[PDB]
Amino acid sequence: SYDRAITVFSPDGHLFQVEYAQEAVKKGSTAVGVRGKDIVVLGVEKKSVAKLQDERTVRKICALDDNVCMAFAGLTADARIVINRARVECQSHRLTVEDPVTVEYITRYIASLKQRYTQSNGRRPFGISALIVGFDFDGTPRLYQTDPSGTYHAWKANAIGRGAKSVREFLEKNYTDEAIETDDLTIKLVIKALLEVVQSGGKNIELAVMRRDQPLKILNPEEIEKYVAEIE
Amino acid sequence: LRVQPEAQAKVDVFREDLCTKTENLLGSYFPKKISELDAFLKEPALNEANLSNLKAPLDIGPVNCNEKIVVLLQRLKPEIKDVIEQLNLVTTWLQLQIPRIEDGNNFGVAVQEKVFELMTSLHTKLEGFHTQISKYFSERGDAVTKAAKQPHVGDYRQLVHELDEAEYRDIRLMVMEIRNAYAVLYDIILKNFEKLKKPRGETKGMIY
Amino acid sequence: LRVQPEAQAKVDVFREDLCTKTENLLGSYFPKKISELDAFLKEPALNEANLSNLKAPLDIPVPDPGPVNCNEKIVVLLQRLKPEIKDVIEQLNLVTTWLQLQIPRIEDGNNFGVAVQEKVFELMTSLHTKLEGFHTQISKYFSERGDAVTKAAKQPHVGDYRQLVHELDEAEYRDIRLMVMEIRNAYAVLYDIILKNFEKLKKPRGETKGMIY
Amino acid sequence: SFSLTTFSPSGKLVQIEYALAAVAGGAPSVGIKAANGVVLATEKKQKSILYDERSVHKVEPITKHIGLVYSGMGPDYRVLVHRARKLAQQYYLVYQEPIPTAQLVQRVASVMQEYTQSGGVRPFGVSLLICGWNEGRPYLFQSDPSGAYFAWKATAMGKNYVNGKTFLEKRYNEDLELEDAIHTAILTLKESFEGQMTEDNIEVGICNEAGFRRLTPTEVKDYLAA
Amino acid sequence: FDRHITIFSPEGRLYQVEYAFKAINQGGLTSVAVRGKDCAVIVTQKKVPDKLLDSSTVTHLFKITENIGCVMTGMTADSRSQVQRARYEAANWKYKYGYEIPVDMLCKRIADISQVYTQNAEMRPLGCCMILIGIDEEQGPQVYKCDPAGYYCGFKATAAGVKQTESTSFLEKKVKKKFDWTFEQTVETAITCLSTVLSIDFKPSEIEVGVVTVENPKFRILTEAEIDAHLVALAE
Amino acid sequence: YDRGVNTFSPEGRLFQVEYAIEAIKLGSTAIGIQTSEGVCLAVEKRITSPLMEPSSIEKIVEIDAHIGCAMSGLIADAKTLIDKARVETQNHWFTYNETMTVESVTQAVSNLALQFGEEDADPGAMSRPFGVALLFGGVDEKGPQLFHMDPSGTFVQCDARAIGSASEGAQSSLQEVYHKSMTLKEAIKSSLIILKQVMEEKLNATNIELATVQPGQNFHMFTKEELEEVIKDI
Amino acid sequence: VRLSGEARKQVEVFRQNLFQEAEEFLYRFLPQKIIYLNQLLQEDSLNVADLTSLRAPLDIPLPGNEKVLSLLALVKPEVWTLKEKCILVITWIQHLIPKIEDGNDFGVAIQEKVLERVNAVKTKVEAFQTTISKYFSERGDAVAKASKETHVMDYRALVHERDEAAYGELRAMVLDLRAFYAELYHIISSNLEKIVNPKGEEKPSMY
Amino acid sequence: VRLSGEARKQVEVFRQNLFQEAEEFLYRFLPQKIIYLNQLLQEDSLNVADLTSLRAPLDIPKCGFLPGNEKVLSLLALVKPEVWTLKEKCILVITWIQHLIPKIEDGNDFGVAIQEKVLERVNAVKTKVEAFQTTISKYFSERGDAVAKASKETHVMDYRALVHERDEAAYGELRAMVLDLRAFYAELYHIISSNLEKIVNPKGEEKPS
Amino acid sequence: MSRRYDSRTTIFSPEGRLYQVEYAMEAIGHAGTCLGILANDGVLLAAERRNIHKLLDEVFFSEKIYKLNEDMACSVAGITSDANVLTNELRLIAQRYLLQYQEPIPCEQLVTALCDIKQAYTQFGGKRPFGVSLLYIGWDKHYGFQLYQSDPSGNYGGWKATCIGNNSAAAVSMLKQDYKEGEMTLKSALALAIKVLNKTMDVSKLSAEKVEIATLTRENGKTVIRVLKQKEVEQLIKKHEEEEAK
Repeated sequence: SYDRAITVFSPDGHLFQVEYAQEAVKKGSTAVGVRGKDIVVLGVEKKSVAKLQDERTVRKICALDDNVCMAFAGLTADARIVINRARVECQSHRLTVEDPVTVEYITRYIASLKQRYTQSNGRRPFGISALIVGFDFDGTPRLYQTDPSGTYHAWKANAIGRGAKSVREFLEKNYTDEAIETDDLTIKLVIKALLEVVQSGGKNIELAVMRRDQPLKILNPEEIEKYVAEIE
Repeated sequence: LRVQPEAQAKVDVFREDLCTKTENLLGSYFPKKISELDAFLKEPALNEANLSNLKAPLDIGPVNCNEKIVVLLQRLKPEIKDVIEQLNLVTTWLQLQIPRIEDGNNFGVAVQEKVFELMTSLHTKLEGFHTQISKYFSERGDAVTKAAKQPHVGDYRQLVHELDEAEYRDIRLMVMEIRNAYAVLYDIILKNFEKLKKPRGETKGMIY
Repeated sequence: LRVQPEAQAKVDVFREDLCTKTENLLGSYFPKKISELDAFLKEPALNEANLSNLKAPLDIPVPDPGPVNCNEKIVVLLQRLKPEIKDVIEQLNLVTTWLQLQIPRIEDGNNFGVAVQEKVFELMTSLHTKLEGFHTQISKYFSERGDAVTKAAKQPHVGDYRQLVHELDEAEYRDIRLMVMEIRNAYAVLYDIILKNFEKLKKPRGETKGMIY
Repeated sequence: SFSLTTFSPSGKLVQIEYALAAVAGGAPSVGIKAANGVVLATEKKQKSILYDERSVHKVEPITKHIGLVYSGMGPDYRVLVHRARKLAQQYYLVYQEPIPTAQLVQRVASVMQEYTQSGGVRPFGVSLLICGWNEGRPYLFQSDPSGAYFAWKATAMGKNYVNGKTFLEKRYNEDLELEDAIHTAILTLKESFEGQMTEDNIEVGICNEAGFRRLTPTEVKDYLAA
Repeated sequence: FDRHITIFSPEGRLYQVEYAFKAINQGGLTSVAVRGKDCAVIVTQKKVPDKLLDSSTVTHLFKITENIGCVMTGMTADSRSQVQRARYEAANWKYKYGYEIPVDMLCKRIADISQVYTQNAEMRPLGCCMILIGIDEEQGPQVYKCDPAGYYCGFKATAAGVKQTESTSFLEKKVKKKFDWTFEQTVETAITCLSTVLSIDFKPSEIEVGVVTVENPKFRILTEAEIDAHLVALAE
Repeated sequence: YDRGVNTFSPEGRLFQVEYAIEAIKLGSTAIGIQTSEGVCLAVEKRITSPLMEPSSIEKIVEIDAHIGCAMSGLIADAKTLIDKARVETQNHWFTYNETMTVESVTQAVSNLALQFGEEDADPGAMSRPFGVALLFGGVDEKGPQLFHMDPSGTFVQCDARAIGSASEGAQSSLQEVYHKSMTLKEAIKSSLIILKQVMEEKLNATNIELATVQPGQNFHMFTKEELEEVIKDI
Repeated sequence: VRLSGEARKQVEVFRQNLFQEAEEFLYRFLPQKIIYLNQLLQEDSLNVADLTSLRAPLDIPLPGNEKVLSLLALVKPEVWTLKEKCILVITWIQHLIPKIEDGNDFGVAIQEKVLERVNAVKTKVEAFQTTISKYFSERGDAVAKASKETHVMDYRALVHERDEAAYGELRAMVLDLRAFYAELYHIISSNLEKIVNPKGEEKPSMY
Repeated sequence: VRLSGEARKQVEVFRQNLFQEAEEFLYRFLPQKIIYLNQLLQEDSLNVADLTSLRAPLDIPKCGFLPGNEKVLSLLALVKPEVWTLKEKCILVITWIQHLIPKIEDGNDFGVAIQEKVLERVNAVKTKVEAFQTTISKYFSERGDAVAKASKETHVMDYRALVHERDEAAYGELRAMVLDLRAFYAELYHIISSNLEKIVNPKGEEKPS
Repeated sequence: MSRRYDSRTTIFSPEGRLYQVEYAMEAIGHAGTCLGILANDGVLLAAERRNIHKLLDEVFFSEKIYKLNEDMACSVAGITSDANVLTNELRLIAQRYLLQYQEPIPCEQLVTALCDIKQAYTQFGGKRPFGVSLLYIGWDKHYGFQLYQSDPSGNYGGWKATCIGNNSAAAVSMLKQDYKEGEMTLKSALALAIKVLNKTMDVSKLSAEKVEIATLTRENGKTVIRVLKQKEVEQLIKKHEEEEAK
């Protein structure tokens, strides 16, 4: 087999391999997500295709379970492996425990994989950063972000991909108790969070929402334009 | 060292002044200055086809050279001094944009050094252009003096006629060298500017 | 660039002209000039045993209590050598041009055949440095001898002045015998450099190939 | 334990690119598919008269209806003989039938694909010509070091294959008898091979309805009449 | 890079394998073997640097099986390794197929072991060439030579070592005359070969001569006393 | 890159491990405290944005009722070690039916840290050392015990040890203020004084986390009640 | 960049019009000047190796040689004109330099190797131009020092040596000059595909 | 390329003559010239220990003829032919090694690298021989111009004091050159003889392909 | 062992990309030009043959066009050796699916199954990645007619029309211009391939032997796949032969 260390230290202590991994995270498309009041909403920009691609495989907003969904920004390659093996854990947790999955329980097992891939022999750190968001028991939503390094955080409003820091500046300034008040204001905030990094993109914004007991629902392009129609 | 919000900020203002000039030069001064040399080379005085008429006949006091060629030297000399000034302003600006020295993420620093080394070719050539012009004065002045010393050899009169053409030939070369000094330099700056002015940094890792 | 059936052929025919000339140089011109420079070096003019034979007599009487000329033999020997120098330099540049016309596009695949062309090019520039210098050396021997003869007649006192004139006569004479041996050898050297690698010099990469990888 | 084959900046495979360069530097080999049979002609060049010719043969049978030739590194071909023969027997176990030509060369080239991928193993420096007869259809295939097998009515390889293909652009016609195709391949190698032309130096074999049969030097001597 | 490990050279060569060919040549010993009509003989240089060394303790003739002899030329480190590995094969042959291994398959299996050294980059070729002899009931005397590259072929007259170039020339001169093949007179040809090349006239202890015959398929080593008889008494 | 992991230096040091201890200088400043009446550990959360929740991020977690934790540098490297540390801790009570001593906690962690290697092992082994500086406190029948651990893997009983970026001047400052019998409440005082001085941000209940362990009181995580009291009682 | 939006499009004159103007010189001007120098090489005055026939009469105890000046009248415009065309090729490569990047820089290395050879040719013709001015300086100083030389026939006769060498060098210059036109077009036209488009400008997201 | 039969013969005769000359260079020319200069060094002409008596003081003024140093001028008759000879012979050695360059291959080229190191060592000797030619022409230019300068200047005598130093510096250099020339003969012998195996046969041509 | 010669594909560039993957996309561009079209009546697939010689035979059904299963097919542009590895793995995944659910595998499921295997070598193992780009056609019970394109990095996506290999920038540009979304069907849109394959091929006089065309259409509840007759494709080219005159 192939056995050697990949990521090694540096004279300044920083990790060459891991920093280049987070660099590829920023090179990907811009994805955003927020934790609403009674709901959760995800969104990601779409590079504009010209009259070709099908939106079934292109959709970057997936669902790990009925309780928890996710989005990703980075290399599309490593994203599909995490989505598959996380859904396995969701069914394995229900197989082991009759109680449903917990957003914090599933999130840690995800980022824990990327930590294993970093320190394992011959493996590689992923170039993806995923937003794990879902509903806990009693209906309390939770939004967590992963890291190629294996850490995970908690975020009320979050933005990933290209210009993630630029949108985060719009977040911290315009995020207040006025934000994510209602299902409408939560979605309009996600749209406005994608309006800074958009250059003549227009309709390219696609949205998704999960409402209480119901599972992730994809807003139709016309339903998206309904909330996009109000800008000024 | 400590912090001096006044005296140390005067250095930052000196940098912000050069940063303000650099953007003003690229968007205004350079595009106009490069075009001014185009019409300068298209001037019919530099397009002269027959150089047999510009040969200065020597009387062998009644000693003089071609005044039209000297005027052509007097027209090119300011343009040589104008690019040297603009060459030093960019060279200083490139040095003040150098970030701190670190082992990692040093690729962008080498990119700034690669563009910086492209200026060294211009520092030497521009000084050699004006020095060569001043050398023509001594060559043509001594050729007439040697002809005035021994009134025998007629090749010194042909040597002056050659140096009369040798100047004009190198003028048209230098005019193209001066125009290429602005034009190529203006393209190199635009080729490395926009997102590579700050190649790395302001990105980090979300954690540590 | 636009495609010209004529203007582009002007370079192609110019390359094909150098191909025919190079074959005539290696096959005919070089072996012929080796034997001529061999008999020119073995010539009794350059076969003189004692270097004192070509000392140019100059009568410059030292004051005791004028006619000055050069060595007629050295001038003729230099008059014969200069055409062979002008011929070997011009033809070497044609061979150097021929190899540069055989340089294909720059790619990493099978580029070691071009690396052989680079070594052959460096060997011709080494010859070009020596051959062009010999043309300059003889031009220097003219100014150095003409000035030393003038200085010898300027101060007819020190015996080293009239001696230095005879030493430059001995110097140029042995210098001729060296430069003739150089060009005579440079024909066979360049002949052996090209002919051994001519398989990879004319064909740097295959002929026409590739698998549609 | 690591594969040394990497992608060049132009996209080419450097290790496999030099693999064929070793194949072209070997002995010439040609083949022709015409009429009811396929002929394969190779040139065996010893280093002296002190080496036995009949001891080692370049033309080797795989199964009754299939045989192979090669040009390239000798030892690398001996590995493929064991793996090709053993693969055909594993075929005969499952389907209890002789192996077809298309099925064989597929998984045989897969062995080439494995060692151009798995680490610690160099690619093959050989290129093989595949000869087979199945269900009345003659099969002439050509394999390379990379593992890509094509279909050819006729082909040339090894040394001087450019002039060998030029001969096949003319000397090769359709509706050509197998016997005339053998003498045609001899005319192809007439310019390539120099010196003394004998029946021991050239090695020829064919496959037809009766199956793959290697030719003896005595029979080749009659085929050298041209 | 290509000159160190085993990878394809830009010219198609293998330098790790070719530097091995110089390693067999580096051993400083020249070996010759000739295949006769009724016999196959091997004559190699037996070197004794110091008198403190012993004869039977250092020998270049090894027995793979009873009917197959083996001679080795190169750095002795790689010599003993192949012979033990060959005996793990020849013996295994009888455990499976139930008869003495032929010289054909013995050279094929040993080559395959050496072929892995060239194909697998983890290992290295071995610095000793192997010349295997023997006899079969069909082709009679068998003489093969296996290089570290894995190539082997029937050789009427083979040679190895520093003098291999000069040895091959004299072996051609004898065969060019259609030399009549008899047992002991062929033993001379292999001995006279090394004798004429070095221009020495070796002592009986300076050479090592193996023999195999149709009458005796079991490999034998010629006695040094019998060597002295056919050196001095017959130089003719 | 032109060097190995286990390659020795001409001065007798490891290239790998030397940069480990060199890497921990970028971590978060934290200090442990060992008192006669109990053990006290504090850590700076170092929150990079108000949207990031300081309550979810925990650099001090409960292994056993006696033993706490500490984290610095890369957070996930500590989480990997604390996971197996909590497994072997319950494996102790699963056998001997007793709480694991503070010493046996670090012995299990020191074994897991020393196993670092690449070749001649399984892919499930950790290839590179952790950039974490560990502080394991606790109180048992033997009394309060506080241990220090670095990427090397050693554990030594110490009254107080500073970790993180400020560990240089903090460890010398912890020496001066802490002496003799100084107890819990008196330790929190000098703790929050030195920490607030070295870190950039001002002291706040949500900017740092604090927890203590006593003989009679097991590991108790300080909520908004206890955190807001000790910051204004400084 | 937030640069001024005026005069920005004025660079298209030198990046396109002048860029295409340098293109017309490669496949048209350069081959036509090769045939022109061929007419200069067919001149029978370059093939004469006789000293007395080449050199002009000189009377010293001042007649010069105007036949070499007639050759210089042909050599000077031709050697000096190609220098401008080589300078235009240098700028022609400058417009084709892609933006800074790590990978796919093999096309940049091609532009560096070609432009380095152009600077070599530019230096060779520059050394020729310096030598052109040296024919009058050396010959003028030769007869000047020989004018004071009376009893010495050595140095006075050696003045004609540079007069003969002038004919052989100018013939070698024009011969090497004619090659410079073909070598300049041969190097460019070969790699022209990769010089104009050093990276085929192809970047896929996928990530 | 194409060529006739006489073309090969013109080169072959050159290959045979230069090979026989190179063979007579190592085993005849070199051992003869090593002892030749060694006898000149032991000869009382070059063995003079007193450098003060070898000087040729000249008067400082129908002016009397001022000769050069009789010792230096006579010893340069030994030095000068040996400088021209060694330079001519090294060229034949440089050229003959260049003909031994095997067909250039991109691998197994260390046999060529050996010849490259030999050529660089001979080029270093050839450069020092050319420096000896300058030294021979230096004494005539330095002594000649200065003595007349010492003749026209009667106020400054110490010009002749340097002329006395030119006599001592020359004899020191005249002996140092022939000492180095004999060393060059010894260096060319040991380098070529020890490397003769790889110079003539850089490639064994053992390639099994 | 000899880490000096280890290329370490898993190492990221300072630009944050992969060395081998970036050079893999270029190697695909050197391959032949292949295109595909998703229409209403079915899927359309056409591929040029860059190999042109008088001795070529191609006894198989097609060169760059293969049949994955009953309901699906594929094309290829890239390294020809690694294509057979991916083709076999697609046939293994599709048949192992038939074991459990006893139903034909949908189009999207079979594509994402191999792409996990493609990028698994870029994630670890040290083995070189695959330089093969594959086009996917077929029909499934739910989504129906589908057209998919794959990349050597493991990324993929749905496409209504696309092109792979040489002349990618020119063909795809010419494709979109006249492409009729959900309108122009097999009969009509088949004339576009011949029109595009003639423009993509630099050599004029497009030959039916130099190209290959295969279609897949489900009719009467049964999937039908075939390779179009060269004699008819010639007449299909005879259409394009008379198109510039009229």
